[PDB]
Amino acid sequence: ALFDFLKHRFEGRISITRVTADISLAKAIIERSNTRSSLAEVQSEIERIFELARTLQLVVLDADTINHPAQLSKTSLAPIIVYVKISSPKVLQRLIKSRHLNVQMVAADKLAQCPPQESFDVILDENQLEDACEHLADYLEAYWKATHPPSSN
Amino acid sequence: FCLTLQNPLRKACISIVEWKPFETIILLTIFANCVALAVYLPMPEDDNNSLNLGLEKLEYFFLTVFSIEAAMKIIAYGFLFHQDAYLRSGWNVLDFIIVFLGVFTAILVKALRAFRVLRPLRLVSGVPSLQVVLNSIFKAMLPLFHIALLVLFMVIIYAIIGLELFKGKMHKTCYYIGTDIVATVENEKPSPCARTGSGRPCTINGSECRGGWPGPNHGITHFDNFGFSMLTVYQCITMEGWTDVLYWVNDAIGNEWPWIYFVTLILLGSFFILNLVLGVLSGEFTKEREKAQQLEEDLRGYMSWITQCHDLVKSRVFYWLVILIVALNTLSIASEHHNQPLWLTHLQDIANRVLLSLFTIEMLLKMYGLGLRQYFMSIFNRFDCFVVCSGILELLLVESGAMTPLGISVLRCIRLLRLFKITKYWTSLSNLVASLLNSIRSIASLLLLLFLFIIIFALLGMQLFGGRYDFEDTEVRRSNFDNFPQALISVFQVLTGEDWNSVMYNGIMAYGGPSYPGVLVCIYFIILFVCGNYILLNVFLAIAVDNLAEAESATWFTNFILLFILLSSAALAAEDPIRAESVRNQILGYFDIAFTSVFTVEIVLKMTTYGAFLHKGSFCRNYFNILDLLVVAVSLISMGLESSTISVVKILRVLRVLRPLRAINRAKGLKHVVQCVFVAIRTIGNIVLVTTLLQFMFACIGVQLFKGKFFSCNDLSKMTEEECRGYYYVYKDGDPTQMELRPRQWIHNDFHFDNVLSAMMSLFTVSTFEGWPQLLYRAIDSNEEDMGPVYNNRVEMAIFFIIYIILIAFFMMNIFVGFVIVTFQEQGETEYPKNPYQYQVWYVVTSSYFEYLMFALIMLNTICLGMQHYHQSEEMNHISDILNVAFTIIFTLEMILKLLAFKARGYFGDPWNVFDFLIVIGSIIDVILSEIDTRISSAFFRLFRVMRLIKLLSRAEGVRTLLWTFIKSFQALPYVALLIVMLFFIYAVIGMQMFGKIALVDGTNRNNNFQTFPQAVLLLFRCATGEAWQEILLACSYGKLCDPESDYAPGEEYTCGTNFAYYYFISFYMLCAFLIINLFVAVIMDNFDYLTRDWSILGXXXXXXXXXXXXXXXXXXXXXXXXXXXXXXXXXXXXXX
Ligand SMILES: [Ca+2]
Repeated sequence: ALFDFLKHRFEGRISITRVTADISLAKAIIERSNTRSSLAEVQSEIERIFELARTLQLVVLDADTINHPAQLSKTSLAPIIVYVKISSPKVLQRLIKSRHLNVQMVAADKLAQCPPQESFDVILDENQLEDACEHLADYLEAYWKATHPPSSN
Repeated sequence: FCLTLQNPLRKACISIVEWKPFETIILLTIFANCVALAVYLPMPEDDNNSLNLGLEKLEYFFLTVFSIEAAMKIIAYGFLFHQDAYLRSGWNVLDFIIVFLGVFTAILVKALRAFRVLRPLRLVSGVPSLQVVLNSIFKAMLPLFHIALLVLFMVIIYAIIGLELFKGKMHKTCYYIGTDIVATVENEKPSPCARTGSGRPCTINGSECRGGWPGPNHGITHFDNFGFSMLTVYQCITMEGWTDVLYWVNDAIGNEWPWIYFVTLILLGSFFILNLVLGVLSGEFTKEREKAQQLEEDLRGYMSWITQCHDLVKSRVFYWLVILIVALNTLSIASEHHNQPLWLTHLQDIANRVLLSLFTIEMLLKMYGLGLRQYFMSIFNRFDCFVVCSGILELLLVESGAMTPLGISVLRCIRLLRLFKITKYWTSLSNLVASLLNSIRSIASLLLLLFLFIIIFALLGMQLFGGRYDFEDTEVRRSNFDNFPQALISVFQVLTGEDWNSVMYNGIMAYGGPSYPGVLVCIYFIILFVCGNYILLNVFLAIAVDNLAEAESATWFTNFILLFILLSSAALAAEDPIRAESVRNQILGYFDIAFTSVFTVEIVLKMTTYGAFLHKGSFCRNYFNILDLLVVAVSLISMGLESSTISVVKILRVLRVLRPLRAINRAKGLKHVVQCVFVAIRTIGNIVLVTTLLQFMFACIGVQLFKGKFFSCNDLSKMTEEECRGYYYVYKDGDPTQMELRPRQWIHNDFHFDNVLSAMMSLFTVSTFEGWPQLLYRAIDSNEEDMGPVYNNRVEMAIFFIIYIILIAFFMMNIFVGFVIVTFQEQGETEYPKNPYQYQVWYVVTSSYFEYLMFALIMLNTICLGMQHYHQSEEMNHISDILNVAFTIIFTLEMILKLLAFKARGYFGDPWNVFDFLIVIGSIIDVILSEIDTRISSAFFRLFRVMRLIKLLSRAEGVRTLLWTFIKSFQALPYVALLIVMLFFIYAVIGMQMFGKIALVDGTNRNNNFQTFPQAVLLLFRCATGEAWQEILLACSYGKLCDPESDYAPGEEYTCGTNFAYYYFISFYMLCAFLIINLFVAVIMDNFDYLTRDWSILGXXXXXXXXXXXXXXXXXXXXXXXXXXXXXXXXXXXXXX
């Protein structure tokens, strides 16, 4: 739903794209992933990001494996991490029950531990779609103003 | 401990009583008591009786049941059982019932019936937590006791003082002589206080009508007995009707300074009730000093998160940006209603069909809101209905989608309730309002106990006053407990403190007038609001906590000239000169002379001040001056003074006082309270808006429910305010042999609800707690369009006034609390030898065995003062002379004794002794004046003889010290008082000509004339007290003809000499209100900000006792170790304490 907002609002600018490879894997025996996600494919996806960012269009990845910001710390990509906060574990308990919960609790409790000041640029702790979307959209507009000075054109 | 005790069946029956059901039975049968009695009150009127006549057995039924529970009490714990409080009172009531009907059986009186009303308290007795509540209320009374006595002290001190001059006036009030048209001279020999009346004459006869009584016709208030003076002092303390005491006394010699007495009395009763408020708030700070949902919200909001053709409407559930812009458009729609709620209402009496097509617009707004609720229904279906507010607003818009049906026009009036939907805005303010309402859940129980006190007092009242009720001649009688609801409205009346007085003088008058048993009836009212208002005062503390819980949550040469200190010194002499000149102008007649030089002076000061503005303006002001209050004040001083006398009224001379006011800024102490005030108005502005909106709400309520009403006739005997015409009899008193014609009818009832503006008008009057019941009562005479009558028609309407008043009891009460809290933070911001025989006599006197002796002497003097009955004739008077001689000799003797001591220090040293010396002096002087009697000022000297009582206060240690706290407190706030004078000092003069020449008569404007300046100070002083101002306001809308002896106008007269000027009184009440608010905060910061802490210390530590320890240190020297040894005994003794 968040990518839906980012897409319909940032139409003609945003360039959301899926990344099947695990970009966190990216960094005299040659290094090789033991995972099915081969490092060379990861290098290819990183080059695809280098090409996609060349157009100076907005980019918002939909990476699957990236459950925590720290994984991307080794990446040269310098991702704009977003933090959709749920401070209360019991709430997310009732949420996931409302429809694998325990590992979801360890993970959410893990993301609760993280330092907001550095690990995350934005905290989507807002409950309703409207206000949260207004915040993240205003943020992306701020970054958009930051990346596109008048002198460039 | 128990008693007797037995096994067998008793333990089994007790085990049965240990169960459960019996409780509910006793409680519900108590409820049966409440109901049966509430009915039983209806009616009475001595004998007759009706339905209750059968209930008469039923109380025996309750009797035997409760008595069976007493048989259970035999199985309880006997003497051990007595220890419980609730059980104690229960057993007590049991005795009252046993003795009750036990006496009743022999009868085969009414006091027993009075004892019947004791039952309801048992309802509290059965209820848990109410015991916690009352155990809480009892704790509150202790930290107040001193002041209570002080009140009583004043109540005594003024009484004894009243038991002199006013007793000297008791010689006046008790009698009169007069004749002819009621034009006998006031206050100049052969003159007397008059009965109120619309005319007053008092047939007696005594020539052509008498002319002066007030001890019974006015009711008891006479100063004769000490008791009645104690009474009149109570009502005068109540700040209710007291001014009539003044105009009475003043009617009969004279306008010296009775006013000094009443003003000191009012101001002090004010002072110390404010101190009561301080004690309560002190309890608040006491409890709070140590006293100092997100999960579920996340749950609901994130479930809403996961929750996220008709499908296009589902896209419309979030879409789009226009939904924001549409809200701006929505502001228009409700706005159309904002006028319509008035427009459908306006005007009245079928005048002006303003809703010529407004109904279609109402249908249109209903269509828009219905479209919104429908699209919202499309947004999430049942989930949209899951929120109660959405279905509520939808049900409202659907309610507007209904029809003209039916006969209940109040359903059409619910459209005004539909206007509440417009209150949906105001972001965050609603949350604060929720914080406000949350307190109600806490205070509600205590409110219920208040309802209970109201209940018992009401019923007992019904069986007392209304338990006789009857009073032949001559209306309106008003409320008089003739029926249960009547007693409700009237108990709630005196509870307000509004005009309870007249109720009471129906009370005592009901028992055949004053004597010995009937006067005792007075005690009820004294028991009543004095505790009842106290209960209200108690209510403050509740809010006081709850609210704090939220708080817990070559131009350079001229530059040298203006900046020169010498120029400021010439400005200072100019200040004293212009002040002396304006003070010279304070009299109205000063302009008649050569005031022009003073105008030149004020012109010079205005010139130097505007020049100061010119100096500051050149140094980075302007926009800063637009920001700064001061330079803007000076520039505004420059422009506003320049306003022309032509086109829109102005008077430059009145501004002459203003020029020195800037010097008040140099004082810093005012700035703290002022900054506190500006911080305060911002702190609770939203509440003010809420109140005003309530004004709108009840406005809309009253208009579309009362508009046809109130167009009163004379009397009820005309009904149709159009059938009214021509003359109309008035029979004086009651006898049908004293007719007087009158071209009567119709009546506008002074406060139409023909208009929502007029609604703001009258509703403010009831907001004042002043004069409303009259409006209430005539509101109860309402029916249809042009008709009044009758008696108790349409009683349901009475429910309304009360309801609104109840809300006034909330937010107003909240308002005052708000200030306090900031101050509490502001306080936190504030926190940021002998020789020879003389050696012998000194030893004898210093021992202070005489202290108890002299104390007893003083008290005996007090009782000798209690002797003061001014009946007839003499004998005892000479005795009183002998007594005064006795005490004066004893006292002067004693002062001689003290004189035989330090002498050089006995004549001073400790100051009260000097005061005592003063006492001896005035005493002896007055005695000699008595010797010379073989003169009027001698009364003023006998005052000094009365002043002795104060010496009792001198003995009142750990009490007078609190007054010393008041003393240290007294100084700093005084600066505000000048403004408190000035606010009058301006407006009075501002009014002195404008409302001047209103003619003396007999309206609200006689002995209360607006003429000379000081009397104007008074008439503006009544308004400070909430004393029937509205009537005075009503007089001023058009008034009478000049002073009927002044320059008048020309041939013109016809009462044309006065015109509309509501703004003056209306604004003044508010200015007075805010200024007094400032008085509160000033007193608080200068006293309780320390003094409440002083209560906390005196109640726990020993900061006060330490001074006494220093007094022990007096009996010593200054070292060395030997001093430590000599003081070792007193030291070893002291530490144990
Ligand atoms: Ca009053």
